[PDB]
Amino acid sequence: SLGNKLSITDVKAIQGKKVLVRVDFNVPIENGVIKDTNRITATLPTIHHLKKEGAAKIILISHCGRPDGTKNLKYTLKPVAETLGTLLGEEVLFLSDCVGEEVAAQINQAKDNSVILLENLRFHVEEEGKGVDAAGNKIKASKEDMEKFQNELTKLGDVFINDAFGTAHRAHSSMVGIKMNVKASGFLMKKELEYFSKALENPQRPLLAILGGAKVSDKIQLIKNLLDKVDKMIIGGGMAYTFKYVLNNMKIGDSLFDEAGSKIVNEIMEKAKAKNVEIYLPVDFKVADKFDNNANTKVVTDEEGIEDKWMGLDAGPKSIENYKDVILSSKTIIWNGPQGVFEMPNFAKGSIECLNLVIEATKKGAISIVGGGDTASLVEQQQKKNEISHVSTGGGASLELLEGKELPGVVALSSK
Ligand SMILES: O=C1N[C@H](c2ccc([N+](=O)[O-])o2)Nc2sc3c(c21)CCCC3
Repeated sequence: SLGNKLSITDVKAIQGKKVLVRVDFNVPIENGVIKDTNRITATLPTIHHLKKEGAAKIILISHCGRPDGTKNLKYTLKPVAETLGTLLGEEVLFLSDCVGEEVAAQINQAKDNSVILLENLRFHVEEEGKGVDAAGNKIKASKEDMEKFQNELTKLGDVFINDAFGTAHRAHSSMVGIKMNVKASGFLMKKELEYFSKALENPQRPLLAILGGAKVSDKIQLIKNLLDKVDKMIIGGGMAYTFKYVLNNMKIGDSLFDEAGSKIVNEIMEKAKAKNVEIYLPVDFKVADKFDNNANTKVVTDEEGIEDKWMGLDAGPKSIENYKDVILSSKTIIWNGPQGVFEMPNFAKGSIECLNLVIEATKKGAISIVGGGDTASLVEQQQKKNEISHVSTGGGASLELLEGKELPGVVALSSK
């Protein structure tokens, strides 16, 4: 279950407690300078809530870069402590390690109600469970090593707040080994769980999945899992040409073709029929004579097909008109994939109309969730993030969740 997890807002006893908070501070750092502070800014509602509620100590644990289980100062979290301090308007204590008596002494000696950032968790092979030493030899933590490290992290505080949904798909020590009585989601994790639970667990129906992207192969697990949940599914973008070729022997010219994924198309269609799911593939396409925004273009239907040396780059006008009834009649929408080469403005029309229809359905009461990177990029480029119910920032964890995979960091939270 996703929606029955204890959240930071449910936690009554915070005043005077040492609160351990797992955060996502995996930010790009160039010569000690943080190039993108968004992940740090995103944690401010969690930190402020714990400050306002009077926690004795706010102890932040995280990782960044690729230390691979040994201390590698290239991936030190020291600059993050400086940046966070500036954003909070107070000094953030930075510690050289994340476990041990010295760390415990420094935390206890620190000013009441203050924020402490401990060193990169992944400097310890026990965080990921395996790594590579400096020489390049594979290293592995034994069961006992793992248990010791997790007991050392548990000893840091009294209450655990997991605000790193982006790592919750990993069975890592800070995700599954912090055995405090209260283990609750932070504000970021809380919103991720609340909206994915709304979408996948007893949703307001019809439930629609809008899938898109270049290939079929990397989306097989996602499609098959969503066919167990949804009422309707739009399949678009570059992956649609493989479907058109297999199902209708449509000529696709030089359009993308997924050789390995083509072998699975019938299984997917057979599963949608078995699950009583309505599939909506495009029936026309905007075709180009070159892979370029300034190519000569025209619209071709799925009956005409695509001539040799031409390529389909976006859904056609009839396909776009077909989105209206499908999207506007849906009460829950999970969108994971643009419907064309949106990076090229002339091939963005299908994805933009899809976005406008999703916004309209949301305004009328539908719950809209945007899953991954490219769709999130389109929403950001169009400046419409405030018009979608939830735009996930979970990256790999969001994709695993939608594929129906177990999220060990979510499983490890306390129940409500
Ligand atoms: O790299 C490519 N991706 C695009 C793509 C992604 C999504 C869609 N869509 O049509 O929606 O098409 N389509 C083609 S043709 C093509 C390429 C791509 C590479 C060079 C040869 C011709």
